[PDB]
Amino acid sequence: QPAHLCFRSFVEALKVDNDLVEINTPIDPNLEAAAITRRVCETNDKAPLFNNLIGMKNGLFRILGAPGSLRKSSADRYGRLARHLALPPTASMREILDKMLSASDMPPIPPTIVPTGPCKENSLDDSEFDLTELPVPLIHKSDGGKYIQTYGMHIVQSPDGTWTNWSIARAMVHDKNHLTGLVIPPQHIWQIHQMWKKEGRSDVPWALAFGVPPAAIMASSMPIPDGVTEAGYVGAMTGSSLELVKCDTNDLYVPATSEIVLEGTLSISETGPEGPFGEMHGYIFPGDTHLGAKYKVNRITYRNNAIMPMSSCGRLTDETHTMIGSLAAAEIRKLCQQNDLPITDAFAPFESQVTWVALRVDTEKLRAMKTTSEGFRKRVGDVVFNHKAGYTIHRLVLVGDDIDVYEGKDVLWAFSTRCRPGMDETLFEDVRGFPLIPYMGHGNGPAHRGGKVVSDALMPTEYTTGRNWEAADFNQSYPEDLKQKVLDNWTKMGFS
Amino acid sequence: QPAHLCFRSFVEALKVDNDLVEINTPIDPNLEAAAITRRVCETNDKAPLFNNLIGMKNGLFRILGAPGSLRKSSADRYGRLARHLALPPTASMREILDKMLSASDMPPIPPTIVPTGPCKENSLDDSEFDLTELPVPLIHKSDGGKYIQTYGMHIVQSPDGTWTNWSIARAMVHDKNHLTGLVIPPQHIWQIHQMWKKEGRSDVPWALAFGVPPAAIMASSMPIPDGVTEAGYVGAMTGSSLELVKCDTNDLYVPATSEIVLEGTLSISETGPEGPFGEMHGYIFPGDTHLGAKYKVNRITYRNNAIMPMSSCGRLTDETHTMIGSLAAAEIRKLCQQNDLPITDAFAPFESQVTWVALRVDTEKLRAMKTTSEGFRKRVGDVVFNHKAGYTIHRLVLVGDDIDVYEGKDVLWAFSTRCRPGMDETLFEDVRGFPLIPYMGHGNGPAHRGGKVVSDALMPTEYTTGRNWEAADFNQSYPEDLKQKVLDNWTKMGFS
Ligand SMILES: Cc1cc2c3c(c1C)C(C)(C)CC=[N+]3c1c([nH]c(=O)[nH]c1=O)N2C[C@H](O)[C@H](O)[C@H](O)COP(=O)(O)O
Ligand SMILES: Cc1cc2c3c(c1C)C(C)(C)CC=[N+]3c1c([nH]c(=O)[nH]c1=O)N2C[C@H](O)[C@H](O)[C@H](O)COP(=O)(O)O
Ligand SMILES: C=Cc1ccc(O)c(OC)c1
Ligand SMILES: C=Cc1ccc(O)c(OC)c1
Ligand SMILES: C=Cc1ccc(O)c(OC)c1
Ligand SMILES: C=Cc1ccc(O)c(OC)c1
Ligand SMILES: [K+]
Ligand SMILES: [K+]
Ligand SMILES: [K+]
Ligand SMILES: [K+]
Ligand SMILES: [Mn+2]
Ligand SMILES: [Mn+2]
Repeated sequence: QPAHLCFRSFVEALKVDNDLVEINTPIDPNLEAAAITRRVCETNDKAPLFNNLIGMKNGLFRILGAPGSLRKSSADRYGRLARHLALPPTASMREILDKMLSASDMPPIPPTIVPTGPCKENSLDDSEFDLTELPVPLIHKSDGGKYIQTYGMHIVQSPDGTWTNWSIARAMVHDKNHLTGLVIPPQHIWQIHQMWKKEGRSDVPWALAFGVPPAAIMASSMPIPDGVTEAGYVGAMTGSSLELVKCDTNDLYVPATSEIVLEGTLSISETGPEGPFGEMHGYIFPGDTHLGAKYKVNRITYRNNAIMPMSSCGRLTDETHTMIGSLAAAEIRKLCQQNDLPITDAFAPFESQVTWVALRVDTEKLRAMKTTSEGFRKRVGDVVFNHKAGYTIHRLVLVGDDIDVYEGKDVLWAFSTRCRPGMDETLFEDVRGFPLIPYMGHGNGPAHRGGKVVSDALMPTEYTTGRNWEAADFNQSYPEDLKQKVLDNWTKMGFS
Repeated sequence: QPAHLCFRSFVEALKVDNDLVEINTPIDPNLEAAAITRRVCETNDKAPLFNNLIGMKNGLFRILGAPGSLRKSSADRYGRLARHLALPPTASMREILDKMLSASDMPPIPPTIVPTGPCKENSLDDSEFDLTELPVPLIHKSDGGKYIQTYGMHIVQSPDGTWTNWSIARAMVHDKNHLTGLVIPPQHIWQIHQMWKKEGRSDVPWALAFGVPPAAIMASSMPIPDGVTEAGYVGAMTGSSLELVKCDTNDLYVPATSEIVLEGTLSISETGPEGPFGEMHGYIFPGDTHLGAKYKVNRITYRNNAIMPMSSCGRLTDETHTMIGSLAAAEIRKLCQQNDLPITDAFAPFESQVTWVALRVDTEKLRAMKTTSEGFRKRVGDVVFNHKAGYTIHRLVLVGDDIDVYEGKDVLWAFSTRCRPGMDETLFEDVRGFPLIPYMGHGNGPAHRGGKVVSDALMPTEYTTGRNWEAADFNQSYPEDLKQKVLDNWTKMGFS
């Protein structure tokens, strides 16, 4: 099966790409696997495949770290993400994001039910497994539990059956047959959970599938609209109907080639201790445990020689930057355009810890609007900060056509030089805030409200008559013929 | 003579360091010299020495570009600056800045008058030179003149004789015997000029010396206090009295080994067209010419085979970043400490286009102050933004002890994650602003007032009981023995 449709094939692809290190000697899931993966992510090294994990038994499990992290070279920097999507390994971020958005103006392609698949090769009933006995990793030394779930897909369905959501939300082992995790607004797992809670009759049927089709884990990480079934979006994106098999103990459907599947329920009444966890912004607050959602596991099914993907998240650069930030930016770009805003491109700079999004403006269209900075900033911020796709983002930076938003150096240059602090900014205190940013949940103000800003790095004439400067750089401050002469004589003269 | 005391020896040092490219074929001062230098600065390449400049005659002049720019390797990144100061080429920014501050608690060492020096080897009187005939460079294609003065030292003295100031301020050729340039508040050349204007009796005696002792051009670029004669500060810093010779046509004193010396007057009454110029923030606004100060040149003296240093300034990284920003940061650090603020380190991130300064706080001392963010931010901003050393800086970022302010990635991480927009910031609208930043002089508000901010990236407990997190990074999230094992097995396992 193709790499984008089958996680086991994706691992093969990374090998072929010389983007995998297989470690066949014993590695401890207590910190060691995650420490190696952390170093990989901080250095953009090859993805680690831990084939000999201390405590692996009943055939559960090997670990792949850094599945969505960056490669060292500029030419294939985003190659691991490209391999989730059937794209060439040299694909740009713009091409990746365009692929992820493509299904938003296509009919869904619903999944196809098949009678079995690799994920049924082995099973353990509720007398046979113990989650505390599996080689679940301790990812950061101060974590409040062993985080089994960092790169699987939670599957829940609305009570009426009309929306089945696929998403990534963290979860850790509670005891032999339960997990605790985050289920928080405005996320779709929360929205669905609230539907079940209001009905009040039963716990939520649930499954958690690890090592799903790579195209599916990408949509799982993206804030596509409310009420949209990810399976149909991924079908449209890939041009093919995804093959799903029914769970054994409930009527949910999981990808046929899933590495590992947990079946059970998400409680509408029970909670348990969850966290702390070393998170996307680069921090852990030791001891900050709070009550989280509680999951009961009834059954495990899995492939022969199952592989568990793992994100060792924190400081730059890992899946929480490359996927959470970029995919939110993509959805924001679309949102803006659908609201008649002249936004061509959006990206969450990694340098901002993916807390900013830079919005590139078609300034010809802006000029025709005959507006001002104050008005335009307010409009943009009301659209984005009142929408779920804006949830994680606390600063929007508006830039004109000369800036490549996918280049952090250029966004930083424009922000620092074109946006006057205070005057060229609008603060938003009555919007939903993202509590995981330290200055929110551990800060001086309300954890869940405010702390957002639109920073206008458009210069005045960009609203009126057009750009009135040239950059003082090699590109813009010298005529073409001179530039080319310099380049052509560069190494002759003695330069590198 | 040592490299730090003699510009001709400094050029030799760069050669020996394999940090110089000598170009002996003809190079045009109309854009070509500056284009090559621009590319050098954008790539951190070796400094260019143009030995065969089209239009060089009466022995005037060769050009050295990029005298204070960065080298490619991390180990000697600041080596060119180190060579201005007798420091090892691996010197850190902290050691450079400490050397530049060292004279601030030493007695001055006044200069020594000597009867002649290399700068007297040749002369041209006012019937023999024509500034329009010299190979003065056109540095950026849209510049409003040929900027002769980008790395020389203006020398002016108070009417009472008690303060002689050395500083860099730009100037361009007006006609055969005049320059125009910037003379603006709160700069010391302006302060002195105002003294002469109030006396109202004569033009200001002036000299402009190019290719001065490297230690002298560094102090020329630093905002040491009002009323302090740079020659005595540089004497103290270097531990030696600088050797000066009297001008021929006035009673000012210039470094004995100066490459080129202009003698004349700065008018107290006349102005002429000046600019535009491709400036430190990365911009030129074509056509933005304004009236500037006017200089009359009466005499030129110069060394055999004179070399003119040139800054081809603009986008990162050149002398306007490495020297203006870092040296202002140094002076700010001292200022803060002298005002009883618990600041250990300061640096202007290059990523901010040197418009920010990050201030590292001794948080043990902060805790003893039993204060709050609001109070502390106001205190810091009142001290810095009301002082000349703060003039160029529009954002101060307060960070705790874990952050290395000389590492832009780390400052950006702390700013983005620890400072809540609005709430954790104090805006300053009634302070002097820096008009050359585009969002000031070409922005939406007053060019000369306001637009400043203190951004507090201290977390709440840093004021009270101490840091309450660990980073989610390899360094902080894993025990020492594990880290060392990982490192020791890194290349064995198959990583880079
Ligand atoms: C890629 C990715 C996405 C994480 C994530 C991680 C990764 C690796 C982790 C597992 C390492 C740690 C935590 N994360 C959470 C998370 N969203 C959330 O609500 N809680 C989480 O705990 N997300 C983001 C969530 O997937 C996106 O916001 C989706 O838009 C959610 O899908 P939905 O729109 O269908 O709700
Ligand atoms: C290194 C450096 C410093 C420039 C500078 C440049 C460089 C290369 C240029 C030449 C390429 C272009 C312009 N610059 C000006 C300038 N200060 C100023 O008032 N006007 C200028 O035009 N400075 C900064 C000025 O040197 C510092 O602010 C000093 O503190 C001034 O000395 P003072 O404190 O004695 O006034
Ligand atoms: C290396 C790329 C690549 C792409 C898709 C595949 O299915 C694959 O299988 C080994 C490899
Ligand atoms: C906890 C992580 C996290 C990540 C992204 C989200 O959109 C989110 O919404 C509650 C939560
Ligand atoms: C290479 C360093 C260096 C340092 C000081 C000198 O005077 C010098 O003369 C050639 C060279
Ligand atoms: C024009 C440049 C410039 C650079 C630094 C300064 O402190 C300054 O004060 C007026 C001016
Ligand atoms: K999703
Ligand atoms: K602006
Ligand atoms: K000075
Ligand atoms: K703060
Ligand atoms: Mn969804
Ligand atoms: Mn001075």
